Formats: sequence, C-alpha cells, structure tokens
Amino acid sequence: ANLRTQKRLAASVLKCGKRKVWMDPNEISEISNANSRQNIRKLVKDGLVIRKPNLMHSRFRIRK
Amino acid sequence: VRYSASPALETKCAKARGAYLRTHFKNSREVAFTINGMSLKKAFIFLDNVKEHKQAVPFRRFNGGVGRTAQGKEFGVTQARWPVKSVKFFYDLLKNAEANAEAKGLDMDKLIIKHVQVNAAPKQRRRTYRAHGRVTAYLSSPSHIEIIVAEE
Amino acid sequence: KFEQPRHGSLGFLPRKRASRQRGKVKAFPKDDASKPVHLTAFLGYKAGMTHIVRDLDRPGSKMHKREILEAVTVIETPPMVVVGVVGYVETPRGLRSLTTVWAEHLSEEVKRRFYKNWFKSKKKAFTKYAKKYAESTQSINRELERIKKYCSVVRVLAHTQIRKTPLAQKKAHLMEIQVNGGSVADKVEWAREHFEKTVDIKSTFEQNEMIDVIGVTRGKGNEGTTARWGTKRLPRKTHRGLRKVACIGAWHPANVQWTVARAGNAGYMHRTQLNSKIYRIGAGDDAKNASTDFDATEKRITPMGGFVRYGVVENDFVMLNGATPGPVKRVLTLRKSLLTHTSRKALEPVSLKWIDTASKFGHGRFQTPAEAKQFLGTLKKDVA
Amino acid sequence: NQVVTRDYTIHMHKRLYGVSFKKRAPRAIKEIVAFAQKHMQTKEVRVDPSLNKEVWKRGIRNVPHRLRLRLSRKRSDEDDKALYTYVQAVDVANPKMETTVVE
RNA sequence: GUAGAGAUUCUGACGUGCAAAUCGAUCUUCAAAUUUGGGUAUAGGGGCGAAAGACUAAUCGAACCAUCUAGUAGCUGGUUCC
RNA sequence: CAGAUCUUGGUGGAAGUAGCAAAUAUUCAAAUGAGAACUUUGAAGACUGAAGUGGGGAAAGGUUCCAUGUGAACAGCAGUU
Repeated sequence: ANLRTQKRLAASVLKCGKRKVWMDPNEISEISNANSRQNIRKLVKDGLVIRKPNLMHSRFRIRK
Repeated sequence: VRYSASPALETKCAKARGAYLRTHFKNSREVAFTINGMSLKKAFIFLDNVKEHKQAVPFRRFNGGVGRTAQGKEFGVTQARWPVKSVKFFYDLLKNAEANAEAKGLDMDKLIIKHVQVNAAPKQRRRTYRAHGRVTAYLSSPSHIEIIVAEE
Repeated sequence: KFEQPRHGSLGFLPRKRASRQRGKVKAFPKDDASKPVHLTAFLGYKAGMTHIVRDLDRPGSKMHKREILEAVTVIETPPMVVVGVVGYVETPRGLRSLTTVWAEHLSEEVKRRFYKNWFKSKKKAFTKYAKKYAESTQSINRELERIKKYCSVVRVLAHTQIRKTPLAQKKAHLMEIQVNGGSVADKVEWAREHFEKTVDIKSTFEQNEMIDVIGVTRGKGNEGTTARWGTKRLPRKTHRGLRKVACIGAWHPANVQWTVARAGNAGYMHRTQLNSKIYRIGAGDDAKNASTDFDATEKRITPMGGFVRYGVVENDFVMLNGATPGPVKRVLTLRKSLLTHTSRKALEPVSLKWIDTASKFGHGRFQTPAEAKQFLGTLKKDVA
Repeated sequence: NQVVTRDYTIHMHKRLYGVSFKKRAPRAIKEIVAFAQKHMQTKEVRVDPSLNKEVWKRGIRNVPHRLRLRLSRKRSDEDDKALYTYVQAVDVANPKMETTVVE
C-alpha cells in the first residue's frame, strides 16, 4: 500500500514535520483507509499514528 | 504470418514468435545461435544456467569489445556473456512453444529446437545531448524472434 | 645529443610471462669421463632470507681478518627421489630422446604430476607399466641396454618430496637431471641402482661451491615504462600523463621499433643467476643447524615464529649467499657451475660466526625462546 | 536434524581488512550472508534488523572485529522442501568463543 | 576579510564537456566612481561607448527580417544512351 | 546519371564500441505486486547545518495542485512509482 497522502495529512494534523510522523507497521491496512483528515484524527486518537519526540539535544556539557 | 522456414513436418512441430520485443537484436542473435539444434529440456537447463551465471552464451559475430571468460571454453571460444533480458525473452517463447506442442499432442521427449531465428525490428528513436549544443540519435534495436520445435 | 646508455637490456626479450614455473636448465655442465658418476642439478624451495656474520679471509683487503655481515637465502632441499632414466642420442638435428625407463613403483606425490584432478581420477597412471615390470623383467633390461648401446647424454628423472615440506601443494615437481661421469654404461647402471632411491643435497653439492640458481621471478603484473624499463619521469606540466616515453619513434621508418620501451608485463620471468656460493649445507636431523663454532647455542635454522609465509624448515637446507630469483616458497633449481672458478673470492673457504634466528615478522630482538624467557622474566600469563 | 540452531563467531576484521570506508558496513552484511550460506547450505538468508543495528552501531566505517551470530535453519511458509537461515546477534562479554549448539 | 560583485595564475579539469565559455583551487574588490530589480529614453552609417572598433537578443570594422534577386563573376565544381 | 564538399529520404562499418565516474551513503525487515536496488511502512546509519537540500513571495510558466486508476511512449538503468 501507499501511505504518502496519509503521512502528509498526519503531519498537518499533528502540526509537525513528516520526519516526526510515526505509523504502526502492523496496521497498514487500517491506516490506508483514512483518506480524510477526520479519519487521520481518529487514527491519532486510536494511537495508530503518533508524533515522535524531538531528537536529543542536551546542554549539560555546555553548562559545565 | 509466415515463418522463415519449415525444416520439419507440419504435423509434428510447434511454432512460436514474438514481434517488436524490446531486447537487443545482437544479444538475441547470439542466444538464438547458441540454443539452435538443442533439445528443449537441455535448452531450458542451459538458459537457467546462463541466468544463474553457471554457463555463458558465446559471442561469435557481435563480439567487438566483449570480455573474456572461462565459461566459453565448452564452445571453443573466449568471448561470452550472460544476456539475462534475451534469455528471459527466449525462455518465454520456448515455454509458449512447449504449450503449443502440448496442445498439438506431440511427444514431449524428442522435442528438438529445429529453427530459431532473430530479425531486426524497426528502431525506436530517442535523443541524447552532446557538447556545443548538439543533438544526436539514441536509437534502440528491438528484435523479432521465431522458434520452431520438432521431433527427432 | 647528450648521449646516455639505453634503458634496459635487449637480451631479456620478450618481457612476457614465462611459459613455465619450475625453471628449466638450459645447459648442463660439460660431461667428463674421468670424474665419478654424479648429478648436475637439484631442486629446492625458497624458505626465506636471513643474515650472517663471518670473518673475511682475504689478504690485501681493508676488512681482512675482520667480521663482515652478509645476507643469505635459505632453500629447503629434502632428498629427491629418482624414478626414471632418459637417454639422448646425438643427431645432426640436436639431442633426441630415444626411450624412457621408469621405476616399478611410483609414489603418490610424483603420480599427482600427471593429473589436474588426481582425487577425481581413477589413479591409473603406471598400472600397466608396473605390470610389464613384474611380468617377466626383460623389456626393462632391453630398454636399458638400448640406452647403453646408443645415446651420449643420460638424464635421470627425479622428483621432490614436497610431502615433508610445509607447502600446501601436494603435487611434486619432476625434473630431468643430467648424469655426468665416466661412460654411458656406468651412467645407466647408476640410474638403475638408484631407482626408487633418495639422493641427498650434500651428495650433489658441497660447502664453498659456486652454483647457479634458476627460477621464475616474482610476478609484477602490467607496469608502465617508468618502472618496467627505468625511464625518466616527464615534467609535472606534462599533459595526459608523465609516466611514459615522450618519443616512441621517428618518421621513416613509419613503424614503432622493437628497441623502444613500452608498457607491459614486468614480472614472472625465467632467470638464472650465476656464482652463488654455498655458505652452509645443513641437515634436518640435528639440533644445531644454525649453530657455529663461535655460537654454541643449540638452535635450528628458523626465525622466531617460523619463516614468514613459509613455515618451519625441518629438512636439509642450503645457505646460498645473496638473493635468488622468485618469491618465498617457490621451487628453485640449483645447477653446477658451467665455468671454472679460480679467484680468491670463489676459492675462499667460509666459516660462519653467527646466524640470525630472530623473528622476521617484525623488529625481532631475541634469537631463541630461552633468550626471550631470560630477558623478559615472568609475565602475567606466564606465571598464571 | 535439518532445523538446527548454532552460535558462531565471525572474524569480521580479516574480511574487512581492505574495504573502502564507505562500503565496510554493507560489505559486512554481505559477508555475514555468505557466512551463513556457507555454513548452513541455504540460499535464503534473512538478517535480523537487530543484527543490522549491531553491525551499523559504530557507523559505516567501524564494524566490530568479531560478532557473535546465531544461525538458525528453519522451514519457510512456502513449500516445506525449502530451508532458510535466520541470522541474529548474541550479546556476550567476550566474543572470542567457539561454535556451540543452541537447544 | 564573510555575503555580494569580478576573473590573475594553475596556461589545472573538461575540451563529440554538465556547459556553443562550465567546474576546482588560487586570486581582485567588498560602504562607494558600489551592486542590483522594475519602469522609461536613445535604432543601424544610427544608437551607445571611463575608448576594446567594444556593445547593440550566441549575429558587429556597420544588427536582424523581406524584397530588388534566379544580382554579376574573364573564377571553381558538375554537365545523364550506343 | 556514378560523381557536382549535388537535393530529399532511407540505411550501414565504426559497435554492443566511447560511454551512462562532480554534488560524502547507504543497510535490514515487512507490505503490495507476476516481477522490488529505486513504490510504501518501521528500524538503523548519514547529509543539507538557519547567507539550508527549511518556510514564503516578485518576474516567468499555466493546471505542473489534489484524489482515484494505467504502466504503451518519456523519466539515457528500472519501475508496482
């Protein structure tokens, strides 16, 4: 299946970049039926699509 | 359609052909020359070995710049290659001839490749760009392939 | 103008790969019927190189009666096995082999020479010949008498015992060795009694003898004229390269001459280096192979950790001075000198004072494991 | 009999001794596949993504000299006459271990 | 000295190229006689020119387009069966 | 018509040859599919490093935007894109 449209919609709904969008690889069939922003929000509520956290950038060495 | 030759019995032979096949004419000719006169089972084994790089197709006529290998020793030559695209096209046509023989009810143990021939199909033209704003041909060389298999 | 000698020698042409690997004798020493029957060639394997220190006995020299250091090459020479005899008649078209007589039994090592896949073969190489040998024993005598009656050159067929050599190759090297001595009849008789028998290195060669080393040089592959012929590098500004010859020919003749340096093969060539002096013929059944009268330490001729890429020499060996053609573990041919030696250097007896047995796998500083033990004391893994 | 699991130690250093820096990790993957093919006589080799992470742990130029692999020959979901090798990584203190069998 | 604007050398790469002028290193200038967008004016024996006969749509010691024009050529090539 | 560096068109040897090498770099598993090195997902390793390979505009282009399908031609390799 192709999920390029779903990834674009998920990034817009989550207000993050496409690099932070995570989809469950075990729910490809269910994710592919979204086709809509309301369905994308339903996927986010169900936890199938989440926003990955920011990459680690600590200032411990800088402060020391 | 008319085939180039009938070097067999019409009641005990099978035919197959492919027109405007997007494969190199020179490579197809070398494969056709190599597989000519061999049994259908041994032709399938040889084509599989070429695909798996166990045996090589010798290049006799169109051999300019072709590299050398040890797998051409069995053919008495030094220049041989492994054209996978040509082998796949010949493999499909041989399978079609096998199906035609099965439909005609021929004995599928004595099937000898009697007549295999490759001809040059009309060329498809593309464009390549050279230095100083020059445009040059980028033609392809598709081939017509016909195969006749009979009984010994 | 600005004359200079030409680059390279035209005598070593063509600079192609040698058609052989063993290294053949192009000319055996002139036969003499007064000296007793003896061999004129031998085969060995290059085990490696080392260096020695010895007193220089040379009156008038600056370093007379003073120690000098010299590099030597070690060649493992286990005894060879004679399995055949070949007779050559002198025809107006050269030497022609008349017949070849083989021994009744041939070992697996020599039998492997006649096969490319000995294991897959049916091992039928001299079965009928052995049957003829055992049937009634008249054909062998008839052929031997034919070699005695006719023929002027007698050569025995002898093969190396590569089995007792650490080389992974199991196929043995077979070679014709000319037999010099008195009369063809004695040559054939000597071959007959030496059938299925071993000939040692010290029976063929002796200490302080000048011999020749024949072998194929180390392969170098294709190489440009700069390193193949030692030509001058072109200036840095040279467009399209600078490791070539600027002028490969002139107009009229409108052809490239054979004397112009060209890129091509630069190694794996047949050569024979002359005047190699035997410094030591050591045996494989004594623990003092590398021990001298000035160094009474019981050590054998093997560097610490073994010879690099060769192994351990447990057989007889030779200590030819200088370098020899070919890489390590290659089979080399030793030939009796064709010339007569009367110079001080050639006739000077050699008495070694010290033979280096330190590791050649690095900057070795210990000659023996005992010396390493004493210097280093106890280590962590040594004590426990 | 056919379904056997064994733990191996692969000396990656001697296989990557002359590889270009931009190809050492991909060549290590290929050497692992060839290693499994030679040992288990199976054309099909499947590499655990965790093992791929372990190979690529120190970048593309620095692959560990020795790796502890677990070669398990299994039957596929296809016709039961085809066998494949599944390769995994084993976490051990010192990888200088001999080949062992896993029950 | 960065951005920007240029192009000294390697007479480097390329030189049927990525490119009918480019690529790399190096180099010149970098707060003014600076660089530049858009609008507008100057048109071919004319314009414009810190001046090289330079630029004026890859065309410049007189642009391009069509016609006179199938211009003329003591010059070159060709000029068809027995 | 045998020529005119003739005109138009077609087709050769060179030739399966030169070549498809700037811009650091890809790997594992799964899904789809007849077919996966190029599609999608997950994981890992990297790059642009805010005078960006980010987000927008002016000129210019004109539907290239989006969804659903196709893989005949193009994407100088491939193609399910």
